[PDB]
Amino acid sequence: KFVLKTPKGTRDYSPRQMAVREKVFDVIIRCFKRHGAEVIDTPVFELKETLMGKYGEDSKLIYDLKDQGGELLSLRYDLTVPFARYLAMNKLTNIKRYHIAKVYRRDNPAMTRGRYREFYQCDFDIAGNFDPMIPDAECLKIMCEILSSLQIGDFLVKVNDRRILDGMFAICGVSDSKFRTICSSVDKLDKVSWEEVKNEMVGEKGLAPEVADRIGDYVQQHGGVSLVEQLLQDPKLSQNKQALEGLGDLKLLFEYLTLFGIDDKISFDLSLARGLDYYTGVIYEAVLLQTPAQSVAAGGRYDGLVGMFDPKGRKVPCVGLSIGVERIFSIVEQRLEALKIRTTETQVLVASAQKKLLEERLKLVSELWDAGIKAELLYKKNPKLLNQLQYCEEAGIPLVAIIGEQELKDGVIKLRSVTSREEVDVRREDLVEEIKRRTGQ
Amino acid sequence: KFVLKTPKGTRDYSPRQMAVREKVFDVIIRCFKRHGAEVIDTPVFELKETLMGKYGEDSKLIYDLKDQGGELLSLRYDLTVPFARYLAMNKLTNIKRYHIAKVYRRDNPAMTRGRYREFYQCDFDIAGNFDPMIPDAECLKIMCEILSSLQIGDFLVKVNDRRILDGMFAICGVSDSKFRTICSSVDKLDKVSWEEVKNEMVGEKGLAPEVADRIGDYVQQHGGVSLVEQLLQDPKLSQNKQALEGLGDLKLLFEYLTLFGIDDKISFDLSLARGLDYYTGVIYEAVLLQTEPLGVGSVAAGGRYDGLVGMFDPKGRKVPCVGLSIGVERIFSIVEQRLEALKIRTTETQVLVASAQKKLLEERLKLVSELWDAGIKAELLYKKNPKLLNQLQYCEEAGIPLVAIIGEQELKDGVIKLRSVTSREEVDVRREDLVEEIKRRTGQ
Ligand SMILES: N[C@@H](Cc1c[nH]c[nH+]1)C(=O)O
Ligand SMILES: N[C@@H](Cc1c[nH]c[nH+]1)C(=O)O
Repeated sequence: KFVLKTPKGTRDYSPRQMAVREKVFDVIIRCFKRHGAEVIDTPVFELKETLMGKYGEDSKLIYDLKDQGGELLSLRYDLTVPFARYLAMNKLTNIKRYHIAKVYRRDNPAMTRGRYREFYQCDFDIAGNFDPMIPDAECLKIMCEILSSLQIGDFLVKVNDRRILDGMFAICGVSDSKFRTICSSVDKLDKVSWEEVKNEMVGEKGLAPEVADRIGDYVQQHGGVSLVEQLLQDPKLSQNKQALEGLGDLKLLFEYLTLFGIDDKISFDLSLARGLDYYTGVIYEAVLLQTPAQSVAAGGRYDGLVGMFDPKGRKVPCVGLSIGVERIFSIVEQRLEALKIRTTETQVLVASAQKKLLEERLKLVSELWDAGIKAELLYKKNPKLLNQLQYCEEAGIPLVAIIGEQELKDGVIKLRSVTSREEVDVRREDLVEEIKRRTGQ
Repeated sequence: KFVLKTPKGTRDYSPRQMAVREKVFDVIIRCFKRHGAEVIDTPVFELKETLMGKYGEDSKLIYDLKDQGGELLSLRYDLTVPFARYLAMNKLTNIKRYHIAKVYRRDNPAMTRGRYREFYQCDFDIAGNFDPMIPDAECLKIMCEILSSLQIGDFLVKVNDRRILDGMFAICGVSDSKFRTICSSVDKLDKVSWEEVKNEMVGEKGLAPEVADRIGDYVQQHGGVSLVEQLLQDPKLSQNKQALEGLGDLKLLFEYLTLFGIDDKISFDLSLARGLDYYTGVIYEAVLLQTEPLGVGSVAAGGRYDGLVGMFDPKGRKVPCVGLSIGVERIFSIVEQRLEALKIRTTETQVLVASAQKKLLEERLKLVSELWDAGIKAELLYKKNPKLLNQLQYCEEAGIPLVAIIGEQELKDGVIKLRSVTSREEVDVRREDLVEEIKRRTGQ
């Protein structure tokens, strides 16, 4: 019952999958850099106490390391808490960073295909005291740039504010003590019925039926900027100062989103409440829409988190986003299967048909390596030429440099195109340039 | 008091440290690709049983995950054992891959500076049944290409074979019982004197003086190919078949190393024995030399390990493998110290959209978004009415070369004042031309 296997909910990345990974990360990183972000990295684990008391009910899904006599450690559940720890530890107030790394969650979803316990997040976060809603709006612009550039079909970004959500709960009659647990039930509305949620709130979490009904009247609503204006003219909700400020900030957000040319991509949705306790202002999730045949990014503002870490409680406003690339890898692979990607970049194979020429091949391949050319040879004393061409056909190697007794005497090499099969004599001094000229370089 | 802290022996990477990291990895990866390697990645943990019984006495330094009801898991101690597992699980016999990732070891060294429990390894490994010593020789070529290209001073690569080493103890009269404990004492010769080791073998590990002396006659020796020929003509050692084969393979190795133009960088050193149990043929460590040069400590290592995939395969089928790993943690310090000797940026922003007047935030957001859409790397200060002086100071510190200044009159006229942060010269530029003009000034 030892079996060769990766741990439950984790996968290797094959060369083919790594090719796709690099392509997706390249689009994402090009965008993060375009917005002037620094990059950092943190250890894979933190102290156990670092991650406790931050996430909410999801804290039950953290991987702990064994108590081996030393410190109690835990694998990072996301990149944001480590970011807040980095800020506080270094006493920083202002930084704009991106971070691309794996995170660790003991999930148990119904779909067990793919990497559901160890998966990459691509984060971008702006920390600092700035004027209202500008960095918030930029985060939404970054999401839309990226999702558009990846070309993974049409998408929509749902938006809300935790102040609106919690103020709406107050008007409906939810006590302040239940804001987190009721907000948690509303987060399930993307997977379950309203009836199933309503029953959870009444039967299990102890709400009254009447107030759950009232929550439904708001939660079902979604639209654009006109909905914000509507709710500002709402008689009941306008009397809540908390909600009033959140709505006022979303009004400002939509002004900036329009100037960024992405107001058409945003849905103000009152059912959106994120899964994590630390959000204080805006929150958002992007979802892919279906074209006829048949969440991919998320984030928000979290102004309290660095304060929990600072010795003297000093706060540092932060807003950010994270892109879930695991779904995207499947989609991008399916696009390429629809249109043969290589997993090496070898430009040439040094080869020979005759015997007793391994030494000369090693000389030549090394010469090429020293000139920066991507070169290989078969690890054989006297390989057959047919096998050498087959190795190239399968790898996608475009050229073969063939050595023979006579060619060494003459100071040339036979250069054959793997795809056309045409062969040309090339002077050994010219070989490097000729290879570069043929392979894009 | 709650303590803000990274776990013992681990560090963050600052933006500045990441810039250095990218520079080093870029040299390394350019070389791995040049040799036609595929790339893979594996999870950070394996099953606990995957890593047990492979490394030797070092197995006592593995990080285990908590038993939380499910499987027993462990953080990877290196990249080679996961590689062997990848091969066996997928039933592969032939693959040439590189892998750059962090590894996890509960070390306790005297020096506590830096990342000593979580650190990167850059591995390259060739698996397959091939003709003798060709892939082995290529691994050594890769080490020398890389260490030269990083420009971290002069270096030397020590080389040996486990068959030579184990055959040599036998002729000196060490019982098969003690091969592991005596091999462990000889591994200390890169840090301590021969006398101190000899005293450890005699007094503490119970060896006879006469046989420890005999071990010294071999172990103290190091040189190039002539030493290999010397030992082949050795009357005692030539009678050991195991050692004879290892010497024969090193003879062949030096022939190929010469053709690769790196025979001058290799020292056949009999005092070299690596720390891991799984090596079967050649083994090697690279060490930086000081400015005979002495020897500062090791920066790359590897060898041939023909038994490891066999331990994983259900039916015991072996897959010969040879490889190397580059320890980049020492290299980061050296490369940083080189740059301190000669101001590296941590962003690539080409331009800051700016204004000196008030009521122009809207127009700045329009412009910066225009630029983003044209692929230009652009920023603005998150301020309604920022001061121009502060905007120029933000650029000076960040290394941003250009500032695009908007004013009421400039919008009317359809132009932008473009100012160079480093020269301080300002030119009017038509708004249509702005993207091209920025590109033309900041490369391409
Ligand atoms: N860390 C959050 C996303 C986020 C990034 N920045 C702010 N929020 C998550 O894991 O879903
Ligand atoms: N895994 C070895 C190095 C190695 C790579 N390939 C063969 N050996 C180490 O960490 O020391």
